[PDB]
Amino acid sequence: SRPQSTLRRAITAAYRRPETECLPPLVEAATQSKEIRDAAASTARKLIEALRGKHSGSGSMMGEQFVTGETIREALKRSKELEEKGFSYSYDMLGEAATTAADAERYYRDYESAIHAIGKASAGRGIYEGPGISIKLSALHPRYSRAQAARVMGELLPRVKALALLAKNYDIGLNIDAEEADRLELSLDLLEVLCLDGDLSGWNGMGFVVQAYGKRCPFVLDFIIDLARRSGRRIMVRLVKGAYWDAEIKRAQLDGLADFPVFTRKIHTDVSYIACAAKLLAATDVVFPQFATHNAQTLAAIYHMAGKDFHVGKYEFQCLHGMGEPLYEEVVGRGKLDRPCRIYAPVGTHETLLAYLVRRLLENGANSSFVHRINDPKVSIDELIADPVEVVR
Amino acid sequence: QSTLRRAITAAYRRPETECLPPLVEAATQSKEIRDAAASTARKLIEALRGKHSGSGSSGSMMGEQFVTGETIREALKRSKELEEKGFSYSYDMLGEAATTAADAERYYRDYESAIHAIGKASAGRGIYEGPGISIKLSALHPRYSRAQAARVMGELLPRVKALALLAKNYDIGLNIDAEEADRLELSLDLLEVLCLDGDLSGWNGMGFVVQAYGKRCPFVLDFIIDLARRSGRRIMVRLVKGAYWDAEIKRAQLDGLADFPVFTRKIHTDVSYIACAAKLLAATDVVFPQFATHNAQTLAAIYHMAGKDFHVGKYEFQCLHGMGEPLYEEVVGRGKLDRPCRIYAPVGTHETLLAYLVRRLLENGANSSFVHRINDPKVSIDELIADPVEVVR
Ligand SMILES: Cc1cc2nc3c(=O)[nH]c(=O)nc-3n(C[C@H](O)[C@H](O)[C@H](O)COP(=O)(O)OP(=O)(O)OC[C@H]3O[C@@H](n4cnc5c(N)ncnc54)[C@H](O)[C@@H]3O)c2cc1C
Ligand SMILES: Cc1cc2nc3c(=O)[nH]c(=O)nc-3n(C[C@H](O)[C@H](O)[C@H](O)COP(=O)(O)OP(=O)(O)OC[C@H]3O[C@@H](n4cnc5c(N)ncnc54)[C@H](O)[C@@H]3O)c2cc1C
Ligand SMILES: N#CCSCC(=O)O
Ligand SMILES: N#CCSCC(=O)O
Repeated sequence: SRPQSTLRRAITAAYRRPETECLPPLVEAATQSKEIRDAAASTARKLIEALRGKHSGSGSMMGEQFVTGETIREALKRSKELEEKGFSYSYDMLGEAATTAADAERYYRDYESAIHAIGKASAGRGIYEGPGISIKLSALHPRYSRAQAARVMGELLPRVKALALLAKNYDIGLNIDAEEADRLELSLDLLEVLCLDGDLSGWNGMGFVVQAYGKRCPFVLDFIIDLARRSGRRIMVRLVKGAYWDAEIKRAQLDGLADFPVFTRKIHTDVSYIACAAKLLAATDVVFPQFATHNAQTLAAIYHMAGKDFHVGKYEFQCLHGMGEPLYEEVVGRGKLDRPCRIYAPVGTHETLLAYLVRRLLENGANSSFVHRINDPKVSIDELIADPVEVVR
Repeated sequence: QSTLRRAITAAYRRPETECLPPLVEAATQSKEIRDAAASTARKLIEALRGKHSGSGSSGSMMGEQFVTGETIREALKRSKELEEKGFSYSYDMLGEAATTAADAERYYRDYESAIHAIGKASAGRGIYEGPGISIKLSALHPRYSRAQAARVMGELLPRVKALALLAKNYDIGLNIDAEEADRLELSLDLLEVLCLDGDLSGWNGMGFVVQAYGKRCPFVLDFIIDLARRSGRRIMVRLVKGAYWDAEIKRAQLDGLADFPVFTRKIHTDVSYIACAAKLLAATDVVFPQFATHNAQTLAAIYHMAGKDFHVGKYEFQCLHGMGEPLYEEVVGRGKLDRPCRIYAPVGTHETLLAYLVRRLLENGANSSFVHRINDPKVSIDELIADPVEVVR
């Protein structure tokens, strides 16, 4: 059969599978024992009570708090304080959706210079304890969303390979951010080619994001875990819910779709995230799970799902600069939960901030978001710590 | 179809360089007016920079700064303080881009109930001294942008007419907000039908927004001014720059068009606004101009262009709730410029607030926006009072 025919066919089959058909296997995989659910509820209650206690009871629209620096040099200087406490960083040179070849070339050079600076700052700390970088493929090919995959692939692959080689040379992480649903397939084919490229051998810093609001998420994870097994690379896998929900809904409506590529009920994304976390936690020999979330209930659920055995390098949590520090200050550190957290740290100016800021406003301003609900007087602590899997079981 | 309508259609995507010369000419003011406006603008900006207005005051992503109240009853109670200072209100029941019949029906009921509450609160103060309402056509039809314009107008017409008749019953203003460029034509056709409908005779509260960032703006104004003169309806015309610029640019780039329906240089929109303001000020016999802006240079130019004769009902300024009060506190009242300002006042829950908030983020966060520059230490007062015609190059 075609290489990985079964795994690839499962991804394609899920693309726009009816939401009601996607959920039952996820609900079963996300169901935890009463004993774990009770312990997770107690942990989540503590995290929320601490969140407010140290921040005047609270759980800017201009978003200066979302950018760590205007240049990589400035961002690296401002990272020392939180690294001393046990946080790590992943730097994001802001910029995406290149419209011209010159723009894509400028973004490439920004990433290249950033890797040199981050690699020097890492100073041999390696991919888990030291800083890394995150990149967006849409920054590196003009009209990434429009051109045929063969053209986008043949030009993008040498650029990403060159960046990955530099990250290998400094032994830092290099993560491919996940963007719109229609570019998942291309990005995953690129990940495969890089993981099978012998020039990158011996480096486990290649990382890839999977969005749990997507119907393909568990099948993409199956493909990635199998790719790790056959390539010999321990792939870093950032599990997120997803940043483009409002845009995906609008696009699917304009595409005339009867079934969308993302879930439309928020708790279905929560169930998908927990089910996918269970899959990742059973594969830590071959992937490095990175649980990106600001939701204290999700965090507590995974913390207890992962069990008592932990070492740095097994898995980590992640958060966004300007959103997650108050929560993760109750997580990192021996007297807290003793689990590491990597801060995603945007670097740039107003000329590159708006697209990211809009996604942050849609995240922070939505009534369904944990970060909004924690400040909503109508939402009880009972509701914040409730397991969403029990709502749909 | 008419000569005036043909001028609108022909300008839809006219090359930007061809649009500018007639706007530059019409926006050119005499030396005496330019000097007086520079003095007034400097005074306003010096007062603004003693305050803490602009983008830095936009508050948190909860959006609290931008919403007047959760319900119309709450919003009406909170309007008394500013109404006695010389402000009026236009209430906006939040909600737009209905995707289902149920949603469009709910938005209709919200508008209808707001008209009854606003009309009772107006208590015979009339369309200039008393409060009004603003509506979005996309809230009232479930496929406003995705169905044939002819059919959309025909189903929308009875709903808008019913709301207009209620507004006539109480003698309040009812404004149709302007949305995306591809719906200008439909909304203008609806305005014409309403202004020729004898059931609405004797009421001057019908209002309509025109966006100066659009290439069709001056020609839309010529059509509306002629419609007012021939119909005997003193149409309230809200002149704005426009709220959807980023979306219009992205849509136009995707559609592969060489010439967009909006200007692409901010200074061109500023020139267009002043040119269109000159056209409206020459037509105050037949239309009621409403100059919506937070830009102190734009305001000062219009104040001087309008001349010394003023009476309530000649024209007014307008601002957005949570953005315009610092500037307009230097305008309303007998100790200031003694000109009225109507506050656009959103009403609704946090859920319905989100889409409006995104447009406020794009407005407040853009380095080119007056409200951002007023706080920017790199921007001089000299630059803020520059006359757009003298700067365009
Ligand atoms: C370090 C880090 C890196 C990230 N990288 C990426 C990336 O590369 N690509 C990407 O797309 N996202 C990425 N994200 C995720 C995104 O930016 C948001 O931070 C995340 O989705 C919020 O989830 P939460 O668990 O913190 O919050 P929660 O409030 O628990 O969940 C909110 C999420 O639920 C989803 N949602 C909301 N409404 C609905 C609905 N009606 N139906 C279904 N789902 C719904 C959306 O995904 C929304 O963001 C990243 C997040 C972090 C912290
Ligand atoms: C009471 C009120 C009601 C309004 N109603 C509507 C409505 O119904 N529909 C609507 O679309 N808008 C409406 N607006 C306008 C919109 O929401 C913004 O408030 C307004 O455009 C900001 O203009 P300004 O003169 O305050 O600021 P300025 O800073 O002087 O101007 C900013 C504006 O310039 C334009 N612009 C920015 N960059 C560029 C560029 N590169 N090229 C071209 N133009 C550019 C945009 O229109 C932007 O908003 C309304 C505004 C007010 C105050
Ligand atoms: N969050 C995150 C990293 S990728 C999506 C975005 O940039 O918002
Ligand atoms: N400003 C304004 C009223 S209409 C456009 C929007 O709602 O942003």
